[PDB]
Amino acid sequence: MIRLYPEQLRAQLNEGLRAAYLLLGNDPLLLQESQDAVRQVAAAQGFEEHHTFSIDPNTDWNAIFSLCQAMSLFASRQTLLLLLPENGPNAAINEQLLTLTGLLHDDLLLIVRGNKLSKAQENAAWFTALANRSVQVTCQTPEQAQLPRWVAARAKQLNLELDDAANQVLCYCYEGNLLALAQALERLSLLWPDGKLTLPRVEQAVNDAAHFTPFHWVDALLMGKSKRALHILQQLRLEGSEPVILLRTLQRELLLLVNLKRQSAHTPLRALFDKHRVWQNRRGMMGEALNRLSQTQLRQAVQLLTRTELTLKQDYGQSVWAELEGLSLLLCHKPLADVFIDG
Amino acid sequence: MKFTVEREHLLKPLQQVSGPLGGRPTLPILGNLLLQVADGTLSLTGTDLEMEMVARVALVQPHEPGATTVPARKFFDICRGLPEGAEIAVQLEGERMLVRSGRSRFSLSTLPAADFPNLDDWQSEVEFTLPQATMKRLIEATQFSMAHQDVRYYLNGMLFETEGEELRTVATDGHRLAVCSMPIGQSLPSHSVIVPRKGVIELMRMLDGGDNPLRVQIGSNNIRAHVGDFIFTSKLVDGRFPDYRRVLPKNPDKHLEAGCDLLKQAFARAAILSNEKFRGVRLYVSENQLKITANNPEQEEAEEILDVTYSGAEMEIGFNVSYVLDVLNALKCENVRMMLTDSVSSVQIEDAASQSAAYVVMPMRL
Amino acid sequence: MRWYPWLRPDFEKLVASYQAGRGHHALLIQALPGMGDDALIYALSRYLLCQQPQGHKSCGHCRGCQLMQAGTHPDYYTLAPEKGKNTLGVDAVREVTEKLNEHARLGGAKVVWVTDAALLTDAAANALLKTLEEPPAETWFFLATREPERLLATLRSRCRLHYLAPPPEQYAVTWLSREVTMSQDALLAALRLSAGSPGAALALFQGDNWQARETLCQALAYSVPSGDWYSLLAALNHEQAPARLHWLATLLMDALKRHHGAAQVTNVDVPGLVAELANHLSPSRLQAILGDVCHIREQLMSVTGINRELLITDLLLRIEHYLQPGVVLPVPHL
Amino acid sequence: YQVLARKWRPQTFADVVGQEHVLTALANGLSLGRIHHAYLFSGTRGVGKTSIARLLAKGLNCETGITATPCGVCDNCREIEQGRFVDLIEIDAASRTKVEDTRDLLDNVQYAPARGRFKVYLIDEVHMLSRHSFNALLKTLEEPPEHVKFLLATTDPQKLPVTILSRCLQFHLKALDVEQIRHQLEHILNEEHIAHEPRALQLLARAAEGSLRDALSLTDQAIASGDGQVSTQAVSAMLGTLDDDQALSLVEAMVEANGERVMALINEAAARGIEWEALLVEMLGLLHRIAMVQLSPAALGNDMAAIELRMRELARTIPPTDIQLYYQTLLIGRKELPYAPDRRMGVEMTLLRALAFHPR
Amino acid sequence: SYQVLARKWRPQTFADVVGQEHVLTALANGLSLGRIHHAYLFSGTRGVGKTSIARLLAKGLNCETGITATPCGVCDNCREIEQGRFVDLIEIDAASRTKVEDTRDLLDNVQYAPARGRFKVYLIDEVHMLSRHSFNALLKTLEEPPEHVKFLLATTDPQKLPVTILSRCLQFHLKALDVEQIRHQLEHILNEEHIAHEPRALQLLARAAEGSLRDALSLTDQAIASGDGQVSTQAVSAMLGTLDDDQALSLVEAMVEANGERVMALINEAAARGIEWEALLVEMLGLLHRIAMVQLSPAALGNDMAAIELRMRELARTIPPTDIQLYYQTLLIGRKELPYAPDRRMGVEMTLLRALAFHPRMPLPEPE
DNA sequence: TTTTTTCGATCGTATGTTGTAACTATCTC
DNA sequence: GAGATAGTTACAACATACGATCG
Ligand SMILES: Nc1ncnc2c1ncn2[C@@H]1O[C@H](COP(=O)(O)OP(=O)(O)O)[C@@H](O)[C@H]1O
Ligand SMILES: Nc1ncnc2c1ncn2[C@@H]1O[C@H](COP(=O)(O)OP(=O)(O)O)[C@@H](O)[C@H]1O
Ligand code: ALF
Ligand code: ALF
Ligand SMILES: [Mg+2]
Ligand SMILES: [Mg+2]
Ligand SMILES: [Zn+2]
Ligand SMILES: [Zn+2]
Ligand SMILES: [Zn+2]
Repeated sequence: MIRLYPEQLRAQLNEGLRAAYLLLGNDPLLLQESQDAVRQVAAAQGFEEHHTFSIDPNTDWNAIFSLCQAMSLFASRQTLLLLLPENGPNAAINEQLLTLTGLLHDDLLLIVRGNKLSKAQENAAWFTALANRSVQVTCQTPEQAQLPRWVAARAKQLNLELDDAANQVLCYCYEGNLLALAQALERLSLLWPDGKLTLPRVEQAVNDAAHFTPFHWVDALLMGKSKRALHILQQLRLEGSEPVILLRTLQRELLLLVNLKRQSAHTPLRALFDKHRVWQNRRGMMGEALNRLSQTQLRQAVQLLTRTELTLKQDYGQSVWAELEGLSLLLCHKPLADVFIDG
Repeated sequence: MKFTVEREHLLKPLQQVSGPLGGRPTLPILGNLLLQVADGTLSLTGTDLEMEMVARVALVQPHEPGATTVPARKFFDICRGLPEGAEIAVQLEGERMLVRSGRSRFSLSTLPAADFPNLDDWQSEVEFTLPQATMKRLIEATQFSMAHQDVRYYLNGMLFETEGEELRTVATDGHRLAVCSMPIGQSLPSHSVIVPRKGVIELMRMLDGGDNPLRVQIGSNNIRAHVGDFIFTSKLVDGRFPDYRRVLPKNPDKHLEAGCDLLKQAFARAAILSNEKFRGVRLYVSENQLKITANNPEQEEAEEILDVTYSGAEMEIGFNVSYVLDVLNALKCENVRMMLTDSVSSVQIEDAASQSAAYVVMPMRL
Repeated sequence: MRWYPWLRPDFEKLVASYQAGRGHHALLIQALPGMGDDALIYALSRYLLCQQPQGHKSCGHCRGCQLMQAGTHPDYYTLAPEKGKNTLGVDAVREVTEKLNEHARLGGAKVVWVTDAALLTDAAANALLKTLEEPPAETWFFLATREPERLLATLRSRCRLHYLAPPPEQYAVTWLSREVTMSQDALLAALRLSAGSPGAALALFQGDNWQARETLCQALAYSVPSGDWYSLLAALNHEQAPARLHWLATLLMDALKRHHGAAQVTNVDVPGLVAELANHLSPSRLQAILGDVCHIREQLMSVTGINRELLITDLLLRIEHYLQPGVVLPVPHL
Repeated sequence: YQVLARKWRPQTFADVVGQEHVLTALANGLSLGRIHHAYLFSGTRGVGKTSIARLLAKGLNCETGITATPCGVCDNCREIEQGRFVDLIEIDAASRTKVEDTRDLLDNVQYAPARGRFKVYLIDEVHMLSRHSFNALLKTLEEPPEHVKFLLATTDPQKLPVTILSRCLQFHLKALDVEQIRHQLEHILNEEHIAHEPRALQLLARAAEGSLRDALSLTDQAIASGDGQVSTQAVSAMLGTLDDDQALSLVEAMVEANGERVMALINEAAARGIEWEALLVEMLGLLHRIAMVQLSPAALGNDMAAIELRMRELARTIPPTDIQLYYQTLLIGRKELPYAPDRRMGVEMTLLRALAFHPR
Repeated sequence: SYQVLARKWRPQTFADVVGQEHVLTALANGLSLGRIHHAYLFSGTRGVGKTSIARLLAKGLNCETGITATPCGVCDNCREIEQGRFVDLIEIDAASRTKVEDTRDLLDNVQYAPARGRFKVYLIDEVHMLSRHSFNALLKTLEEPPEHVKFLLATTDPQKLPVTILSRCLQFHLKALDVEQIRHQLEHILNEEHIAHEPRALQLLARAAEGSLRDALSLTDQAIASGDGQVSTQAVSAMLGTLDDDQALSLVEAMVEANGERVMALINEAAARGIEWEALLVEMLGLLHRIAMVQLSPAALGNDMAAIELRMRELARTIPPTDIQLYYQTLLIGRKELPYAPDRRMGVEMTLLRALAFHPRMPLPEPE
């Protein structure tokens, strides 16, 4: 199996085609761009007919198998596209894919698009069989650190002069949503044919459409960026995310920090990290968080979390978000007069 | 315990007994059916703790007494799989029965028959026998007036009353009443019972074209009907029923006579523009004249005029056209007699030819 | 379901009423867990559904007895929480009430058994109210509960209450010694922890509960000399958390009793731990910790889906905080 | 056999115990021809809401006419009593809560009554209906047709929408007093030919807490356990009536802060077997009596003469503020007694807290 | 035979409407000028008369004399509207007509011209109960309705409507009626009905109405039933005015003066009279609160209790605020403790004894 | 190199599958 | 040329999956 990235597909396609292609990832923009490039190359090579299906146990595989076995009246080199379910392949779906693999031939070109497969999902007889003659594309949304590089590359590709301040503004406003970034770049290019994208021009034609996850909120809390944490929490509230997931995500890290701080007085930090099986990249952030606050904090935080959970469940209240913001400020280096904690 | 079974004979009774059985078992043995052999017959019985259906098939080859339980789904699948015309040999060998279809031997798990909730002893408070035609006529003429889902649970069924040599079926739902009476030729004690919707509909479904008479026996808590080679047993609501004769209007002053077909056609034509949700019409009755008016929520109006035999004072009455149409269709006669008293009183409908059945409709007050 | 000897008297009373046709249509039996009220209710149901009873005992041969033994009697209804869940829904009550409107298939009585009325939701109880008020003829309702004060007042005010009490401590100890083989102090402590219920002590002995109690005692003995109570979390975080919280509460109460110079103590097998608790803790701190433990146990048993680990960790942290000088202890409120 | 609470249901206004104002208002309204189309009877548990509603329905749908004294013998009255009267539709409002039921019921309000003159919808336990059901009801309740009457009975009027309350005529029943309950019990027992004693009836009435159904249930318990005799001993045993000076001894020990004696008395009481709530109530009563004596020396009633002296001693030693503190502590202990691992544990915790309250 | 007062005394003209002057003036000006919008929303409490005003507007629009702010009330259109029989007044019960199918049918049948009137007025009642799909379907129709179509909406909870629907309508919020207007309306109705009445009975009924005039009419019907054709002060006090007696003020004064014997005598007298204990505590708390308000603002006390005004003012001049707060808190806590007390009378007695024991000026003597 | 949220009861919208009743067409009398 | 039997289409009822609000 040839592993590649969306930035390295044009050269491979120009060099030659392949029996099948697999597109796995999370970002819709890169996936659709790869799909479009592959389809354009196939059409240039004579693939005229294109058919699309969504993988689903409700959907019938008989039609797909008949299409694979059948031959068009006045066409050749058909293209078949399969959209995997968001949850992932099931045992029945795995068996159906294994059956389909045999039907594959030279003219038929299979393109699979779907979410990234887990370790168990990746382990499959059909996947292993096709690995010998398959090209896989890794499509992972770049992190905030990697985002400005991608934005600069996109601006250069479209022949746009983008300033550092404009790059930062675009990264902040449309973090985690590459499709919005691309559409904003297109709109800006249309607005000014000259292509001189100054900071005011971008500021006057940009809206807030960032997308975040609870893990990002917890990481921001650990870092201590109060503004970033508040922005992430506001975005999560706006998009309609249940606070239960946020609470459970924060609970694990809070308890881990409490335990480490309690045990840090007698054991080296590295030994504790090794015992608790923490990620290597997270060790620095964990150490910074531990050194940033003392046992006085991380104890009132537990009280806040318990009170918030009780209010959510027993009372079925609606002030959960205010308590979450207060806890976020408390985790950051803030006074937190402690009347709200109700100690 | 050797049993020889022909697919042709076994097919229909198996489907009949499996009918009431549903996908949801609700109990380990409820899905299973009880198969027993007595003298020279084999009885297959199935129940869901509310209604029981048992079918009997004659046996010719020698056999010995026995009784067991077999799952319905597996037996149905086995019967379906075998080619048509095949002969099935069934034997009892330990806790698992043996089925020998040609050279194919199958072992089917069997559960003890002592745990099957089957009635053992039956006591009949009142028993009789009638041709299928009479019972079918009574059920057809009285079924449409039963309530479907009402707080008054006693109105969710049909009242069967035996009085002297008369059998009476009564149905009511709070807005309309249907009473049907028929002689039976036998003297029976005065006794009234209530049968729920499920029992009545199942009895109607199993009942077919009149070939042989059916015998019905009603006990303290149950009713059992045997027809041909099937017996269906159900239980009763036992919630007491209002007296129908009280509901019937007393001394209806105004009498009207009309033709069934003409009135049916007039009502059908007027209902075209009638309200969809309510289906309300207004009847103005005057000397040898009947005017039917229908209004619509879309401001549409329809008017029709018909000639009848009437000589009383002019009256205006509101009604639901659907109920009147149903009554006319069920009556299925040539001449119809309508008895009414005032504009806020129930109206009775009967046949001029005979008074075997009667209906009552309560007008809508606006 | 075991028939304990001490249930013989009460039965002889209740059945007598049903022999005279004077039995109430709704019986509420109050008994601690392990008292065997379920066996009494089952015996009463068997007698009621029997077609040819032989005095106070079911014949065991009639069709009703056979069906009851097979657990397939059409006229027998039971309301219990679904598998995994710990509550009884409205749908089951509605189904039972709708079914009750029809006559019995076997032409006898209809018995409805509620395994635990305390698990009923408000909607279920309200639905069952009217049916209990005016049940159809030959319909009998049996209910069981531990504390009838928690049930809805309207539901309580339409049932005949029957209270069961455990035998004297000597009889229970003798019975346990006959059944279980342990030291006298251990048996007495188990019985007292069980609020005098012989059945519960047998359950505690049969299983790993005693090992868990020993582990908790060792952990508390280690923690009391120092200020490290958080280490108790490992001993507390478990499915049977309310029982361990109850054990800790009993230990604290025994420590307070010893502080006040009392004589009887719930725990009669760990005098050293009680002495250490009394020596190293003041009465006010003991009372505050006992109140916190009781409140947390009530919250865990009441709220549905509450996070066990977070609550226990917060409780332990607060307990450690209280021991520090100059801390305002809580005061009960109403 | 039918239980007493199900056999002695009132059948006429003459058989209703108490609730004089509601009966008088209904009689005046019926006599003056000012019948309303919506009645809401709100009251505590077991005060005859359903009975009053049924009697009102009988009066409205009597053959003789609209009268406040239904005959009870005409066919309509007999059918209503039996419960198979078509024009009287009794909703549960607890087994039928979904909007579909209410909507289909409100679509059958146009047809005239089958037999009677009014179509009576008796909605019992109406507080268990969803918001949609109430909103659907609203407009029909506001301006229903002439031949339809709505009767509502609830034990929790504050759970209903304000509009529903505003659309109905509210009748607030009052809890029955001890004397009325005792008289009703005596009359019922005399009719049933059952032996009784004044003390047993007084205790049952006091324990009824203003609910007649509870009183009848307790009477049935006594009859079943009393071998068909309502004797004082049986009632006291059932209710766990304290008779000796356990309460006074415990109060004295608690005041003296002698924990050893308090725990010994608790253990002895547990060995004997006593209802803890009754003991707490007795202690609260004794504390109130001591406070009253402190307010005025003549407050001490003759009933507690045997301990009068001792009581007075406490009135001469315990400051009133301490008495109030002990009373509130015992009250709080009583409130939290159900929500404790064990009743004995709750009692012990309350008494230990009271012992620790010593301000001197 | 007699029909209910609420239904009988329904305003059939803008002159019969009590209060709501701003909305009536706005509607009259709009009708006179001719600036008629196609979407009106009415909001407020219960019994304010949103439905009555909607019916009056419908009468005004569809009148044979033309679009007039003062409908004649005699033409056949007005008579039919009053009787609820007009063909061009489509009244929708949104409470029962919640599913989007009904809304789709209504919008499909909205293009046809009216039968007789010059407009086809859709009056949707309880619009807040509609599902979101119904609102979305109604959006565009409200945006550009046919010229001969007018929409009138009424609800009690406008906060749950979609923001777009609110933007697409002219909002009119009715405020609760004051005591004087309710009393005047009740007096006028009773005078028309030829029923004897007393001023204090009307005052009590108006105070118990709490804005909603329909509540006032229902209470008036209850009073008429209780008094057997007359509305007497005693009759009203029997059901509603069981509270508001001089006994509460006497008890408050005795407690302020630490007169234990007087308090005990008052308690005994109240028990003999058969006075509800919770009502007594409520009255004492209310009196303390009003004294506190008088201390804050001299204009707090209105004419409603003018009979005792002087006395109240005296209690404001002498009692320090802190003592009043202490008494209020003690009575509130005693109320918290009342349900669990062994007896209601015993609970009230204990509460008063606790109040006397901690009296700020002269506590009860301590043992020596 | 990877991590999965409270629960019960009630209301509303849209799609797919099965059974029964009503209406139409064809063959034999 | 008409009636009876068999086949096709339409309507009503039931089952499954997904989304939203309040206690
Ligand atoms: N005020 C009363 N007068 C007479 N009997 C009453 C009264 N209140 C309750 N009962 C008794 O309660 C039973 C009926 O219950 P009821 O009180 O009508 O239910 P609800 O709780 O709806 O008021 C009857 O057996 C009756 O004897
Ligand atoms: N402004 C008013 N003037 C006179 N009577 C009123 C007024 N508002 C309400 N009412 C009376 O209250 C009753 C109910 O009013 P209603 O139409 O329900 O108002 P809403 O729609 O605000 O509830 C009416 O029958 C009417 O007699
Ligand atoms: F019948 Al009740 F409260 F017991 F209404
Ligand atoms: F009819 Al309303 F508030 F408008 F009760
Ligand atoms: Mg009742
Ligand atoms: Mg209105
Ligand atoms: Zn038996
Ligand atoms: Zn009568
Ligand atoms: Zn006019």
